[PDB]
Amino acid sequence: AADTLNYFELKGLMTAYQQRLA
Amino acid sequence: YYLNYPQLYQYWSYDTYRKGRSQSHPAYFYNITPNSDLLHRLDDYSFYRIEGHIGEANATALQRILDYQQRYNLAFDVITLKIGNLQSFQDINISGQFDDLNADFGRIKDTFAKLWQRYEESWSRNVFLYTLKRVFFDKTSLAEIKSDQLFNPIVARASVKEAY
Amino acid sequence: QIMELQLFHKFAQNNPGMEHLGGVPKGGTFVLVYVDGRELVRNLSPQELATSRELLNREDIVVGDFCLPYRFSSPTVSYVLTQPRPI
Repeated sequence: AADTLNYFELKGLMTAYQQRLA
Repeated sequence: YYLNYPQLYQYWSYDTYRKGRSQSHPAYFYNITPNSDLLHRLDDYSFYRIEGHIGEANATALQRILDYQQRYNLAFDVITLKIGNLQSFQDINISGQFDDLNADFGRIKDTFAKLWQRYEESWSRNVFLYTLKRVFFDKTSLAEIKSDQLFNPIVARASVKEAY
Repeated sequence: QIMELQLFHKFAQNNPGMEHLGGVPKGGTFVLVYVDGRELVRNLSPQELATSRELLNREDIVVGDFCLPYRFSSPTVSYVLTQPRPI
């Protein structure tokens, strides 16, 4: 649960990266 | 197409008159109308004349022109603009998504959540903090906040001299 | 800063050269120009009459054309959404 800030940040960033690559 | 074509389709060009191909000169006449000469090779033409869009609603004109481009494989771009002043955009709601800010909205959002679980006692009694928690910082994406929710309407109305 | 570039007299200062030729050159750009209904019909079931008179002066009517000799478009997924407001 200490990694949740990284969780949301990485979710958003990886989603954007995924869309551009797709 | 604003010329009286049935009377001028003869008498436009002379050598076409000599050869006798005056009925086949490119023009408008003689939901949408399918042109034919767009099927054969187009080497000695450079310009597209577009006709029939004046007086219609904006979105339907865009849709029809884009589909017409797609049906015959033509090459051009399309944009639309408005005449007026900025404060006329009161008949629509404005929102938007920018990738450049996504990684921020998460970074902030979770942060607030953490602060919720450490000052919960006093914060759950302040009405301002509860409203700010349930209007913002509780939505999945920043795209769901409209432009009107970011500023006070009364000061903005006080910004125009007409309100006095 | 995005909504302010939808106006004719402010778009014209970043992309000068717009002219009316009744169409578009091969590879160019076609610019439509529209206005709100309030500025055209200045002065012309009563509730249905009122709502029709109101919504038919919020419409966007296409009034004019222009052309430009270049196309400006090239995979970002940022966008802006505009939603008609109910009456």
